[PDB]
Amino acid sequence: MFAIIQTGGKQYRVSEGDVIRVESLQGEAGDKVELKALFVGGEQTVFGEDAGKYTVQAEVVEHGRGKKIYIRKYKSGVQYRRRTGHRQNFTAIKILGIQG
Amino acid sequence: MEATIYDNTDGEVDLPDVFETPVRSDLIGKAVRAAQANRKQDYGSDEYAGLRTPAESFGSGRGQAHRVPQAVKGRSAHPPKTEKDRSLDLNDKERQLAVRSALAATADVVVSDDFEDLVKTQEVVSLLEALDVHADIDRLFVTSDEPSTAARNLAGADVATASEVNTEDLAPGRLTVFTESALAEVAER
Amino acid sequence: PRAKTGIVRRRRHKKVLKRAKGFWGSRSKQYRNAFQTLLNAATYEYRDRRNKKRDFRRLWIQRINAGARLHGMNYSTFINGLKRANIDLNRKVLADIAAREPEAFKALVDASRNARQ
Amino acid sequence: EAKAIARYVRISPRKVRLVVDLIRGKSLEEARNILRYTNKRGAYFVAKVLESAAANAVNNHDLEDRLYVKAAYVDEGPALKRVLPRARGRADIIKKRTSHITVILGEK
RNA sequence: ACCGUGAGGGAAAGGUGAAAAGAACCCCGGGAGGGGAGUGAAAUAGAGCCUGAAACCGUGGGCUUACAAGCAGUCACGGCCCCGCAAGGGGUUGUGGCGUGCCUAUUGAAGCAUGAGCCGGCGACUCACGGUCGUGGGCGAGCUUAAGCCGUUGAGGCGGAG
RNA sequence: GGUGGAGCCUGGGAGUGAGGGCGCGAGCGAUAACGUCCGCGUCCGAGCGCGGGAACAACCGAGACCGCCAGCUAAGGCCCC
RNA sequence: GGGGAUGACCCCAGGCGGUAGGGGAGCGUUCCCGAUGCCGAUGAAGGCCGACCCGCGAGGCGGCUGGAGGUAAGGGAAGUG
Repeated sequence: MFAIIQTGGKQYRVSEGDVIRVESLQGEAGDKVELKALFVGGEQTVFGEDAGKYTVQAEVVEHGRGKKIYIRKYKSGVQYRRRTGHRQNFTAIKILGIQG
Repeated sequence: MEATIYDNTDGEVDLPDVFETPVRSDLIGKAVRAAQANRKQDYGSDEYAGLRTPAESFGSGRGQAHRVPQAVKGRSAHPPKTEKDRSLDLNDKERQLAVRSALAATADVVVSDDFEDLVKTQEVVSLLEALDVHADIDRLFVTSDEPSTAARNLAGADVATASEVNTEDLAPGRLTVFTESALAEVAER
Repeated sequence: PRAKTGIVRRRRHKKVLKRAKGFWGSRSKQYRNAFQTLLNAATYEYRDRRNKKRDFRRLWIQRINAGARLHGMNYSTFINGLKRANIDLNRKVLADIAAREPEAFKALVDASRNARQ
Repeated sequence: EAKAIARYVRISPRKVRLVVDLIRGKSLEEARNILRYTNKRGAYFVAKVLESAAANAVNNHDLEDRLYVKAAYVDEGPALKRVLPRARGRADIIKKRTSHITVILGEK
């Protein structure tokens, strides 16, 4: 039950274990929703084919949660009488792998 | 318009153009300031303690470094100069203007002259029953040429007079009753 | 007029203290070199922040080599037939899988081999 | 379990410490003999501490002989700021360092 | 208090409790000081006895430690240990990557140039009157002294040399 | 004038008023110096912080708003570290 | 700059290394208002610890501490960091 697709980047090797995902403020919002991500890594039940072979079909996952920058602090310093600071940004909605 | 005359059931009088107008906050506040402003007092850090004694700023060469600033309980640094001109005098025209538009704000209640006679704080209790309210809680005491006696001391005492009462007095978020020659204050206005 | 900055500065200092995980015996509480130690720690880890992805570049580069080479051809070659490509170009997770599913990769290798000769 | 503790003790935090470090997590009796014929100062002091500890112990915290020391530690405290010769100029003190004596008596 | 011959200099030390009811007696001990018992709302409130943090010394545990460099570390991964915000983090680190402290003043700074041994509290662009340009706002002629009077709050008003 | 975005005057608030490094054209100077003196470009400014040339501001590439497990190239490299 | 409802949203342009230094904007600190403001012995404050908020200077909040406070939803003030 493991396939490898890709999305506005790689973030890939997935199936059902919802793998937290990049921001996509345009289709997200859609709570429990279905969305299509084009393949290019059909590796399933011991049979694999070209990523372009794929580039045709793919899958969908269920848009599921809004993940708020898991904390990570940025201390901006340089001997150079330079000190400023900020915490993360990054965030992403989680979607569960819907395989087809 | 609606200038309601006390003694309730009794008549109505008119709100003049003066108070009428539309309101000037920046200024109002100004008034306020003017107020506490010239009122405050002042403070200071001992000239003597601060520059009194004899300091032997231990030469040099010896492993150290130097009555002056920065060791302890003394010096000050730039203290509550008893030497600091506390006043703040706004400016006549400014000020009165203030009491003015402010009062307008007050109009947003009409002390019928007769009242300058009532002789007892319990009597106050009375007129009170006559028109109580939270605005009442605000409550400001105004007579018009020499105070409404007893009225002057109660869970809200004060008694300005037809001449000599001002924003300080009550522009400050409150609500009230001025006797008609107090409307003579109006005159002042 | 009173400026008992107290409670205050103490506070911050403990602050940096928390900054202070456990590190070298001593800045461990070095209420100052502490602070500094921090400064550097920080700029540092910044530097780290961008670095990392590269280190990986390589990382793959190698697991990678284990495989490309394994079959019988270097990254010069792979990269080339590979780009002959068309409806497929993917480098990261490639190796990962040479590992993960022997065949998958295999295949990949094939088609590519040919991509070339 | 019950213990032995004495502050305002006038002694070598350190040396004191070796004393205890040694009669250590061990038999009441046994270590008792340890303070008994062991050298250096404190030895005494310490053995005292023990005495009070076990007395304290079966008297009102209670099975005499099954007791030993379950832990022992000393902590330095108020100092004795000693004013010695000026730098034939500026005094130079040295602090006798009062010592805190604590030991655990617990049965077997 | 104290260095000064002297003229002179000139500290630091406040707080337990509601009120002592401040600790009979018993217990080890030369004793102090430690254990019980009684106050008790607590005495890890107990007599220099409120709140009593840091520096720093101790006592128990987790992990970690003898072919190894460095402050530091921090990015990766692994082993073992805890899952009071559990299939994710917590702490610790073996290895491995990359990595010259911090501040002054410098053409130029790891610095072997300076600065600073540790922690906690003090500590340095202000006020006043002038003047100035910016602007918030009250009239364009605009504006106020000294004063006189009015004052729980104690109310501002009137003063028209300038 | 393809440009796009600097251009000008009026006024408040400024700093530094002594740098050096390179290439080039002169001085001087033994055409000597990580010497100095002016000049023309840049450089560097305690961060013009990354790459490299070992290591090395600082000379070749390069402009660092922020995204660890993306991709194309500089200069510079690809027997090994 | 193209509409903006107050937000905000969208496109691109468009950069955003930075000391002296010049301009905007916020943070907590002990005070004066309690601009028709008052919590607390089932804790004021300060302390002791923390895998929700802020770009941040800080917030909140929950746990344990300790004996009495003092806050101010908003402006004013300064022996402020």
